[PDB]
Amino acid sequence: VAPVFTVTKFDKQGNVTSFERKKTELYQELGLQARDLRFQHVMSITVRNNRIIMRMEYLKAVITPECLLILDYRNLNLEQWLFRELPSQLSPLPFEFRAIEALLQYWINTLQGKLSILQPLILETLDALVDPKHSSVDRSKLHILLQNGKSLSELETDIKIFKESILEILDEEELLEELCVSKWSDPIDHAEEMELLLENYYRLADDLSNAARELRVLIDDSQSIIFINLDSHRNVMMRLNLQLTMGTFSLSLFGLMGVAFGMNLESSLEEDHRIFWLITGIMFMGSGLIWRRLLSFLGRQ
Amino acid sequence: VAPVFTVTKFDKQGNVTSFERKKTELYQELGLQARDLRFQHVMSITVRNNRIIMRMEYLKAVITPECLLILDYRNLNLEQWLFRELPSQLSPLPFEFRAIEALLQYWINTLQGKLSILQPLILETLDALVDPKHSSVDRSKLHILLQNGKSLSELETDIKIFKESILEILDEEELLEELCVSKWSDPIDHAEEMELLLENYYRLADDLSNAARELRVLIDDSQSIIFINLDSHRNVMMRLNLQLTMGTFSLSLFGLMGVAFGMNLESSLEEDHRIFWLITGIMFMGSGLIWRRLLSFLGRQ
Amino acid sequence: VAPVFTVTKFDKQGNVTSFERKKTELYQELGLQARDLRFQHVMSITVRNNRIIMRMEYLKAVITPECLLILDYRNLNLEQWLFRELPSQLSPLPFEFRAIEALLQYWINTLQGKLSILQPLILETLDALVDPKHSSVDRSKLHILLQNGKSLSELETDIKIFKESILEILDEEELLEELCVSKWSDPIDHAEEMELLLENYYRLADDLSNAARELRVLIDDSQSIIFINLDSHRNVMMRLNLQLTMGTFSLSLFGLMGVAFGMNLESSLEEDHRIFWLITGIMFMGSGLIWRRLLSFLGRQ
Amino acid sequence: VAPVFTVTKFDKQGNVTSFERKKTELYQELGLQARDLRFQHVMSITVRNNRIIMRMEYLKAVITPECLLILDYRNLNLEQWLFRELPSQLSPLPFEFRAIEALLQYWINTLQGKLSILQPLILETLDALVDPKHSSVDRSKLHILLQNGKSLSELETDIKIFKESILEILDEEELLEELCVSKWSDPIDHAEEMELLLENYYRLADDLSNAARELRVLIDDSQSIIFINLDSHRNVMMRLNLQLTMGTFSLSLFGLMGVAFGMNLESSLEEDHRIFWLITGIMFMGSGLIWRRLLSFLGRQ
Amino acid sequence: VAPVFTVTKFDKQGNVTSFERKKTELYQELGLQARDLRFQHVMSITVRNNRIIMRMEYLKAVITPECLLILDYRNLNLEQWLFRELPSQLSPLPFEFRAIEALLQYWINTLQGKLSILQPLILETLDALVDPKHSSVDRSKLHILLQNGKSLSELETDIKIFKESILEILDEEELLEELCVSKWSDPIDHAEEMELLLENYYRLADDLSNAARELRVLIDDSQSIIFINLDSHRNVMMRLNLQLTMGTFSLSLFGLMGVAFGMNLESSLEEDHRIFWLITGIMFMGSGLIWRRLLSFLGRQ
Ligand SMILES: [Mg+2]
Ligand SMILES: [Mg+2]
Ligand SMILES: [Mg+2]
Ligand SMILES: [Mg+2]
Ligand SMILES: [Mg+2]
Ligand SMILES: [Mg+2]
Ligand SMILES: [Mg+2]
Repeated sequence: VAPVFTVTKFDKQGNVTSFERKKTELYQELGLQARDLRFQHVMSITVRNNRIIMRMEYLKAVITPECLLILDYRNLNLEQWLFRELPSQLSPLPFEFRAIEALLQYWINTLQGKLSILQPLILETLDALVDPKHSSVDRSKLHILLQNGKSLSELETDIKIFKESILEILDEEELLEELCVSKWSDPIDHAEEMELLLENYYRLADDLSNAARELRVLIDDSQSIIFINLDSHRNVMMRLNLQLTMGTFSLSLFGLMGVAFGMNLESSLEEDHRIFWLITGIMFMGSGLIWRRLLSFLGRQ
Repeated sequence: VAPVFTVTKFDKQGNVTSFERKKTELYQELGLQARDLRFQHVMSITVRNNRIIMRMEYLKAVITPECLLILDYRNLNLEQWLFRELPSQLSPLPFEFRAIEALLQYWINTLQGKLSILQPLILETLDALVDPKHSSVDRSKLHILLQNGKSLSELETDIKIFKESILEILDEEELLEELCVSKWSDPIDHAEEMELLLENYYRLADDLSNAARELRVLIDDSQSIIFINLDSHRNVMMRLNLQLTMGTFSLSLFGLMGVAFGMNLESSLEEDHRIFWLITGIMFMGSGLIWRRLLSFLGRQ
Repeated sequence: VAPVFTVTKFDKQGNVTSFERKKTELYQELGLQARDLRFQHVMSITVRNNRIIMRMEYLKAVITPECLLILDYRNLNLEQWLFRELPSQLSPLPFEFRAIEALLQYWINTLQGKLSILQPLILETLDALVDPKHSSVDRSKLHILLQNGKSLSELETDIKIFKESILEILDEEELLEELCVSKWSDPIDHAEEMELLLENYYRLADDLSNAARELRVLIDDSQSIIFINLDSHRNVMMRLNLQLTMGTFSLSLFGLMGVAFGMNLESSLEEDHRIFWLITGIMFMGSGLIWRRLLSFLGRQ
Repeated sequence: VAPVFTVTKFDKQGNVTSFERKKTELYQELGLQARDLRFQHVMSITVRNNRIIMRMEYLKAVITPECLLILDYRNLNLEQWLFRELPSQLSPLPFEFRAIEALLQYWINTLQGKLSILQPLILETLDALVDPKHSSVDRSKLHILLQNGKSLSELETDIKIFKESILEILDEEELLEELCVSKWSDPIDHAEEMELLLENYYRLADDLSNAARELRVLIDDSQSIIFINLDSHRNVMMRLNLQLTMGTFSLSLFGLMGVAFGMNLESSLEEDHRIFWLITGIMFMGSGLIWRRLLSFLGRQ
Repeated sequence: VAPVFTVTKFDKQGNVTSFERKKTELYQELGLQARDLRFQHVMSITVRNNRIIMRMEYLKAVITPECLLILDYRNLNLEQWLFRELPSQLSPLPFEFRAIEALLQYWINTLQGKLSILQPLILETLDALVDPKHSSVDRSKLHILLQNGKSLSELETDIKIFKESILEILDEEELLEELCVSKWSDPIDHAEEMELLLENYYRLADDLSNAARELRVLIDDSQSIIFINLDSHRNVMMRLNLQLTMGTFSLSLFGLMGVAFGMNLESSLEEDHRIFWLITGIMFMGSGLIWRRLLSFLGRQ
């Protein structure tokens, strides 16, 4: 079966149509070729035969002087935007300005929503992790943080490509003149308006990129602080363990002393209890003094 | 209710007025449109119909040949600057130069104050943390450091956008000529003076950026030194624990020897005390020698 | 023996020939010199005497207006591409466009295959390592990750050089005109078509580079999370060891007490069992209380 | 009291004068204004009314066709350079070349001295720290390293601003022509000589920057090696502690066995010594075998 | 004594001479001044009075239309290159091309040799370190790695300066025309040949730089893997130590129980052996059960 395109068409007045059409018929209707309607690039804005071709991550659009076409809209939850919002926007400037503004605004709003969803989750996770009241931290939250960081990196890449394309178009004026397809087809400055639009969207994308970068550096700083806190807790607990081990060693030493003096043999000292009491007292007090002196020695270090 | 703008107006002589006006009335009074007085960008300097439009993080200003307007000044502690300092500054060069200089100086002073407040806190916190006399470090100070680093990153971003805008205006001369709205409205070089102003403020911002970068790298180096100190303390305490464990092991070994020789049974050796004394002496001295030899073995490693 | 080149030649119609020829004979047949057919650069696209010379990591090609030549194809598993696919591609545009498109498509497909092979292995390895259910991680998987990261870095370098060469050619128009060797030899716009080709391949390479960068940053984040998890497990186990050591210390203390009270001597207390039972009970309960109080003290920290 | 400038003046012949003068009198004597002699930038080279104004970190200079002036030289140990070296340098090229060369050479020599002082200290400290013969490292040396790294970062920033200013002047030719104040005031190529001077100093600064960067990367590598060494020592000592703990556990186990068999009760086995000797021998040998088997088990891991 | 230069001179035919000459005599023989033959820059290529002046790290060369001069060749093991290889290379293009090609080829070969020597040592050291079969790693190999990394950084810097100089010359055409000193002195395109030479050497240097960068990133990844392996071994050994400590604690607990029940007093239970056997059996089995239950509790965590 020959491949087909599921297209939805918007007119100047805002009227909407939807259908499916063969690629060859689409090429014949327009002045394009299969080389153009291939959509091999993640982000692209191009002009061919007075027709504008735009592609986002998943949005494919063709703009003509008298109509707009969205291709492959099925299974992408675009119905609300297509059948409820776009007609209002499209209903003195030409059609190209309105269409380009609508598409760019949609993409920018999508990116803003992504960032606004990502920010609070990361902030809450970092606030929970940095809490110095716990010697350990949860790991499910760490996995969540990793996934959200991956999503943030993808968002940063998308913003970067958006800005790159917009700036590449802005620098040259030939492309700016090309975007005015209506005047070329059927011959106030259009160039100024297009420059204003592109500059506005470029600045918005730059703001988003700065916010994402700030979030990433915050993540890194939080990771470093987490490392420091864990190391400090380790050192505290090891100090306590050493302090207890000193006492254990002293106790074992004097227990060996007592055991050796208390063998089941003859020592010529079983007829006196004063010696026994003296040994008990001296062993206990010496345990105490040795423990204290070892504590002081550790403190000296 | 229709939206309104809370505006304060400064004249050439420095006279001050304040009121609220509908956005449509503002647009009609000037030659602008709602597309311009939207304020969608964090930092922006633009020119439209011989009117300069400036926006900072929270400062919104419109400059005309004969007046200046500050918009949305309520609840921003700007009263001291507006009603005490600005009139003196505004009271032979045209009005645009004075207004632009005042606004840029205000923003630069704000950034300088932020940096001057941030620096000593971070320096004191790092000095306290780096102290090698403690095996552990406080965590409230770590949280303070994290918050101040976040603020520092935000300040760096603000300085970056400021410099970017200033340099973008400086490179082109068409924008420099545009800023001379008074001459265009009613036709010594203005371009040289504007270039001097913008270059001065750009250089000040560059100095601030360099200072912030130095502070950040200092923070990173301090973190690394903290890690090293904690690891060294860990190793010292573990060495001490191992040294004590050697003695504990030797003591336990010879205690087992004594216990085994001192069961409540018959060993055919309970009639002699010389053997008992010999066993006590040899067990103690051998404990000592084994402890010393294990210490030497550890030292060999 | 004089050096030779193992060449395979493709004609306009797609006919294929293969043989070996002396370098001097090759130079004489073309208008080149040994200075050109030296192949000292990993990636290179050049034009000499209306002949295009291209080199990839291991692919060496010479393009003329009427023929294409691939050099040193032996022992490189290029037979499938040479004798099965290329003739179909080469069978209204001139020959240079088809040849360049074929070579660039081959290289791009090779890079895409490399990346598609690398991605799932790294993802699976990282997913296995990040599993927080294990206090330790395997090391063979770490070695695999290291090798795959090295391969990824090599791939990134290759993509970078590809993009650099393509962009260097695109910026200038003299080189674009040079690539149209057929028109120069024997005098619709060729420049536009060549620009489209190069821009398409540059954009594809940029997408690949972005994907590789995302993978690398993911690797780094996974490493950090692994460090954090290991430290947390360390702290947990050390806390448990300390808790057990407290009880061991208390038990040893009261065992020393009992041993001291139970020497094989006279203590004037062997005629009463109530004292013995009291000592047993008090030593046990005090062991419990001291253990609990030390646990509470640790909890206070 | 009106502010004043402490100035020292050098003539063409090298004659020296020194005094203090009011800022207004200085402005009147020259053709400048207070806007110029403000010195708000850390590093600056500018030209105003055929007068060159230069500022370094602490050096302030004004160059005219017939004289040189150094401002605010008190309490900066500049007496040796001012009254011993500069007159010799200033005594066929015009005065501006000599003055600029002198100032730039002074600054470059200062930076070189800073770097030459910093290098050996850091190298010695790193050599001492990296010594793998110590399980721990000193902390005073770490503080010294931190301070020297801060100084190195400041030096890098200074070199960067120096290079930026020199290159900004070099790129344009209008500024190069401006620097030839003598010819403009009273109308072999001066531009070539100035370009040579600036290029020479730019190259020297670039060399210094490269050296500083190499030092910094060396510091980072040394830090990583220190971390690795500390971790290895930790692991070694923990392995030894585990080996000793195995023996302690076996000894305690068989000591419990002996104690249980040696209660102060009736066991119907006190009439035979062969059983006692057998128990002693078997407990000792089994202690040995269990210790060895646990050692082998650890080795298996 | 006046300073002198130890020079070796090559003619067009390849004839070689060597001697020492005063700097003033050298300046007089050529059309240069002491300002030129100062050699203050690590890497430099310049043209003065139809004479080319080149300096590498330690190679100093002056090229004229009719001769080449190498200065300060003593104690630099350059005899083999000077008296065995260079004459063959120098024996239709002018002399400047041959001389420049020879010098650049020498430098490139030197850099290639450095890199080829450095690579295998680092690879072997990293392969030895990454071996996961050892809980610890050697430190002499770490010192070797540090030294080789320092050398690699120096090599990268040298390659960078080489590329910077070559590209700076390539971008401008005035310098390219300047390098053709022979035509200027005594008036096929020379510019094309010089561009080809410089581009070839620039590309070779770029390849070397990419290789060095790959090596450095490999080093960093290996360091991270080493850290991970050490941490995993630490955790394993700590888990084993905890498992042994559980058993030690249980054994000590029940040993205290036995000791308390076995005091040298009256307990009204010395007339029955069944109680003694029951206590022994229950203490042993309970030791086992408590050890197993603590093991399960640890496993739960
Ligand atoms: Mg993506
Ligand atoms: Mg902000
Ligand atoms: Mg490679
Ligand atoms: Mg400074
Ligand atoms: Mg060097
Ligand atoms: Mg660590
Ligand atoms: Mg007894």
